Amino acid sequence: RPRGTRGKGRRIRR
RNA sequence: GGCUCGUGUAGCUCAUUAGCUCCGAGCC
Repeated sequence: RPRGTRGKGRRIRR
């Protein structure tokens, strides 16, 4: 179950 | 100052494949 953004416009998956 | 990236023994919610919270570093 990933983490799409990381808050105020960041980018990761898992 | 901005742009991009880090699972960080990091946090939040719903069985998902994304969005929301903060902060650190490099490059231009």
